[PDB]
Amino acid sequence: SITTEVMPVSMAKTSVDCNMYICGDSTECANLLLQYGSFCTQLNRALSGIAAEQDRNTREVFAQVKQMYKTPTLKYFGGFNFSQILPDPLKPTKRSFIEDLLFNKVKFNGLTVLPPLLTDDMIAAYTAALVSGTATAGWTFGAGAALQIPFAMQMAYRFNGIGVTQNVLYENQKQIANQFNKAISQIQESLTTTSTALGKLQDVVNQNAQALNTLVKQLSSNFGAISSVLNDILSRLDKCEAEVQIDRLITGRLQSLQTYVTQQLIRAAEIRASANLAATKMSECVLGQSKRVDFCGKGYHLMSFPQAAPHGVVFLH
Amino acid sequence: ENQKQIANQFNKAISQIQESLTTTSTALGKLQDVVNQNAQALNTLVKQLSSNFGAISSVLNDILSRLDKCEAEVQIDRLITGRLQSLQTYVTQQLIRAAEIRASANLAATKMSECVLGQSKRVDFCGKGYHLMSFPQAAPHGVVFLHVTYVPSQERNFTTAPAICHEGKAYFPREGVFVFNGTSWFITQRNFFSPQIITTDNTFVSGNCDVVIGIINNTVYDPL
Amino acid sequence: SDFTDSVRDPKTSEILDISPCSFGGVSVITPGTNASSEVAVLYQDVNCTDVSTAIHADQLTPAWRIYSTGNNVFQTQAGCLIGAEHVDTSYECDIPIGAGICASYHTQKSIVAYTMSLGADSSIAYSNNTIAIPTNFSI
Amino acid sequence: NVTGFHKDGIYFAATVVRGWVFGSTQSVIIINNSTNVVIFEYISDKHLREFVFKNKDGFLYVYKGYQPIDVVRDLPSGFNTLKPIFKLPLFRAILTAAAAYFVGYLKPTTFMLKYDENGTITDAVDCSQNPLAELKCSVKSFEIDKGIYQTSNFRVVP
Ligand SMILES: *[C@@H]1O[C@H](CO)[C@@H](O)[C@H](O)[C@H]1NC(C)=O
Ligand SMILES: *[C@@H]1O[C@H](CO)[C@@H](O)[C@H](O)[C@H]1NC(C)=O
Ligand SMILES: *[C@@H]1O[C@H](CO)[C@@H](O)[C@H](O)[C@H]1NC(C)=O
Ligand SMILES: *[C@@H]1O[C@H](CO)[C@@H](O)[C@H](O)[C@H]1NC(C)=O
Ligand SMILES: *[C@@H]1O[C@H](CO)[C@@H](O)[C@H](O)[C@H]1NC(C)=O
Ligand SMILES: *[C@@H]1O[C@H](CO)[C@@H](O)[C@H](O)[C@H]1NC(C)=O
Ligand SMILES: *[C@@H]1O[C@H](CO)[C@@H](O)[C@H](O)[C@H]1NC(C)=O
Repeated sequence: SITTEVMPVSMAKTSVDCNMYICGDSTECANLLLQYGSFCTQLNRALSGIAAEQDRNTREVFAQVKQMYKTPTLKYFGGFNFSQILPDPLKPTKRSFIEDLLFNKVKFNGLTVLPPLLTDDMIAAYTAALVSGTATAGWTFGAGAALQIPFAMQMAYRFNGIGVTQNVLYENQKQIANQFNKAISQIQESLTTTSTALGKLQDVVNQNAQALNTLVKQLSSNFGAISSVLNDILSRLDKCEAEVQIDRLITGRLQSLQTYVTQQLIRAAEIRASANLAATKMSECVLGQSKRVDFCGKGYHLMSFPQAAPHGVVFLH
Repeated sequence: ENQKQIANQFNKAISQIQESLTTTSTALGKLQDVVNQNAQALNTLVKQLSSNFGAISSVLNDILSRLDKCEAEVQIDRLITGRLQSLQTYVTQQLIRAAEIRASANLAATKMSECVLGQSKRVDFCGKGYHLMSFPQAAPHGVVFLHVTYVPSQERNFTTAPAICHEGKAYFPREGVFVFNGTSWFITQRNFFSPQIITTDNTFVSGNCDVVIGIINNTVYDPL
Repeated sequence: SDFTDSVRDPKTSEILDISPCSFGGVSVITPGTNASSEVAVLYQDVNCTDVSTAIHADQLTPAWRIYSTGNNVFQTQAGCLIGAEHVDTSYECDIPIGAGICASYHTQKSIVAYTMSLGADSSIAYSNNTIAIPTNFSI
Repeated sequence: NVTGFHKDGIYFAATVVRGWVFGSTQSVIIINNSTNVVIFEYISDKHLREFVFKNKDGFLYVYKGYQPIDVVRDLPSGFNTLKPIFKLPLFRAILTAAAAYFVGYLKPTTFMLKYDENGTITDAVDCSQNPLAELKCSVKSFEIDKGIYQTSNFRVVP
């Protein structure tokens, strides 16, 4: 029986211009913000470091093979049907069936969202090569050079690693193949019917969206000034009565931006911890067989196949 | 059988890693990054001390030497507020960075506890490939590991088979696989080619050769 | 967010939508000031036909006095680059840019941009009655 | 760009009796003799000499400099700085006596100056000349290793 296990890897990269968010196009507001000396370059440096950390997380998780392997022309390895895991050449997009059914399941403020270093096809190529290497080269292609093994003998070795002798596998291969195919069909149905199975990635996206939304909404408050729009202040007062109102806007918006930066730093730390856990899980569970109980799947562990996900990785142990 | 070759490989590996450590300048990235981050935080705090925060001057002694005790109070208040904000920001950044370093320290501690004092069967936790042992070394604000690994090379094609049967009884290998070689069959281990004659000592019997796919007809040597 | 977006015209009574015209972060990519002094400029998330027209009309507030190049313009999904030449050949990534593009400093030398390289490509042949056994090793 | 003769403050350099006038044309006169200086009748007591004039807050700053140069028709490229000489509380200039003077304009721009130990101004690179110059001005160092860096934001002026 196969089971799923979803983990986040990276969150949405973002950046905020300090001069555009706090002040408008008034150069005197730039002067008043330059009174609060050397403050808003720190925030931009922190968010640049966050974006670099997201790219590092994705690269450290997925790219763990020094060579890649062509997808085999046949998808039938001794009764084990692998058509639902490896990509098929018929579709113009080079993504598998599981990945295609799983991707579909989940300005005035200077806000920008930088694109990731690796696109979706990038990660899909990594995942397809990794799965094909698992299916063909066995458990020795990340621990040294690739050594081609037939699938039945690799299954016999993995059973021997569990504690069951090889004759048990070789006497009833067809029953095990039927159980494998039924398990894949069952997990496909369970993934395609329900709407709440990818909770964590949706939670990450919703948390980031809520943070951005509450920052943009908090921009619309007056902070005790006579009006909440800077251009209305500069079109109704001279250069000694508007200074105090400008100061109040600077202080309030500085507090809001600093709060958002701190929350982003803590959330990025949590995502980094999850990414390191997922990286060591795939390094000790796909490329090899783990004798640690209950680290990969419920019960004894044979192998595992990774799949891509929107800002994440989905395991099939 | 080949201790001297392994000793020569060990000595060449140590000399190679010594040369690679002494030639280049960018191999200890992380410790330099930690030192540079701390230096940047201290430098930007000291530089942020030099701003006036909207007061008439940025030096407190110049404020107290040019105003009385009711017009200097508001300027002193503005300096207090600004410097309080700067110090609180520095403390928060320091707390988060210390959390990251604590996570790295716990990971390094369990790595040395499960990799130097013992041999780890977790794949790709210590070094690339299989793991033999590891030697730690000190470093400025850090630890540097030297994992020694055993990796195979010079692969060779062979013809294999699941099992053989001699008189209606299937024979399965104990620890290893069957290799054809182009001659009579042999049994071997999965990481180093060292063939042996098929014998009832390293082979066990189960069932008949009628249900397992791909049985080969071959002889099994019994040691009499 | 209490932002003036649409305005009815006070005279002819028509409909005007208000947008903020193009702005964003700018970045510079360099091979380090030990090999050369030529850099390249990345403008983020702009369809930079607008940027080219506005810089030939001299209306950008980053005032590059002597810098004016329009012979090497390349378009990415992260923005567009001025100062790099597009090369179809794939290489291992030297400095990241975004959306699978990485700049480098290989060939006379200049800044070139290309598509991300997956790594060493290979293909291992499958047969269902063949095995591979190593015969040597290296500590 | 400088005008070879073989707004908000002007720059002066000349490779000889030298006089200045300032006004909107009663008269503001500056006369420099070989030995004596005569200037509100304030009375006081090859090579390239450089006078920098600036005007702000009702005050006018005069800066002077000196450097021995080579006899050549144009001006060689070199590096030197000039110290202030005086300041007063209150554009074309005429000189007479093979001679040349050059005028450049002043703009509000940012610099970044490198001092030294036992140090006058030793080297300086502009902050609004090249993108590499802006990068040097932002990282606040003379040596930048290979990488990508963010400097500022771009915007189109309406
Ligand atoms: C594997 O499953 C797919 C699911 O549609 C099916 O089309 C294909 O024929 C199967 N392969 C076999 C039965 O060899
Ligand atoms: C094994 O044989 C196949 C085809 O017979 C060949 O393509 C492959 O290169 C061989 N492997 C080695 C290591 O020579
Ligand atoms: C393996 O086959 C070779 C011929 O290629 C033969 O010389 C050798 O003796 C065989 N191995 C053993 C252990 O007999
Ligand atoms: C290997 O695959 C071929 C292709 O169908 C098949 O005919 C052969 O029986 C397989 N080998 C064994 C030992 O079953
Ligand atoms: C306002 O002035 C314009 C321009 O002359 C004219 O066309 C229009 O009829 C006037 N009245 C209104 C109600 O717009
Ligand atoms: C940029 O605008 C031009 C004209 O509007 C258009 O032809 C071009 O496709 C646009 N670029 C992109 C990337 O959409
Ligand atoms: C492994 O390779 C080395 C170098 O080619 C060689 O000297 C050594 O004999 C080889 N090992 C064996 C067991 O032949």
